[PDB]
Amino acid sequence: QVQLVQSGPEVKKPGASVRLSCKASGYVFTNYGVSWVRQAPGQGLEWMGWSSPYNGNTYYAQKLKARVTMTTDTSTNTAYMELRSLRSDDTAVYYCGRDMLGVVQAVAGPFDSWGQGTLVTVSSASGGDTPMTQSPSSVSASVGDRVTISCRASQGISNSLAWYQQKLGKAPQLLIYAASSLQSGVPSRFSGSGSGTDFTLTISSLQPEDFATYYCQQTNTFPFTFGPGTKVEVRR
Amino acid sequence: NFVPCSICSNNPTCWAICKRI
Repeated sequence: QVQLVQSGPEVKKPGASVRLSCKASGYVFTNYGVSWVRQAPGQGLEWMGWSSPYNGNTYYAQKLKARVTMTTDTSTNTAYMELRSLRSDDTAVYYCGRDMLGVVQAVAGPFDSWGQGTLVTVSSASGGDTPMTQSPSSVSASVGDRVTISCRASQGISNSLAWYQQKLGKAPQLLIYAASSLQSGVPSRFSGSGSGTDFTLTISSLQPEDFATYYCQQTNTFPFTFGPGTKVEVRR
Repeated sequence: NFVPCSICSNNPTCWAICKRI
C-alpha cells in the first residue's frame, strides 16, 4: 500500500529557509513523479513543481522558481523541497504527492497519493498560464440530492482535467482523471464529463461523507493549475 | 539523438524524457 510520510511542522521567521522531506513506501519510487502543492490557511491549492526520481529532472512554477529546489534520494526513497527567502504569504500546509502512472516514466500528472502535509508557519512581522474557474463556489445540499459542479479552463486543455475531494483537515483525494475516468476505489456516484474548456463533476445521490470541498486541476501544460474550489455544505 | 531539456517549454512529457545539459 502506497504511503507518503512528510516531516514535522516548521516555524520560521521571514527571510529564513525551510527544507521539507517526504518518505515514500509501498511502490517502486523511480517509476512515478514526486511533486509539491501548498495550501494557505482557508485558501485553495497551488502547484509548486515536479521532480523525477528517475532522472533528476525538475520543473518549478515560475512564481517560485528562484527560491525553490526539489531533489530526490533514490537510496532512501525520500523527496526533498527547500523553499528559501521566506515571506509571510508562504505560510501554508505543504503537500508532497505521487504523480500517477503515465505514458512515460515518472511524468507529472494528477496525484493518486498524498502525504499528510507539513504546516510551515512564517512568523508575523506586522498587525498560472491556464487559469481555472469553478461554479458555484459554494452550494448547499441534502443527502440524496444530485450535486453538479462546473469547471472552466481559460484555454483548451483537451481532456487533461482531474477532480479532487478535500475533507476538513485532510489532504485531497483524487476522484476523476482524464475528465471522465473514475479513480480506483471511488464510488460510482461520482462522474466527470467534458472536454476542451467546460467540465462537470456530478454526484448522483449525495451521501453524508460527500460534504467537502471539490477542486478541479488541469494537467495539460505546466504549470499545473487548480480551480479555486467548490464547497458542498449541509443545508441550513 | 536525444531530446534536450532546453527546448521542453511547458510540456510535461518532454520534461519527463529529456536530457539535461
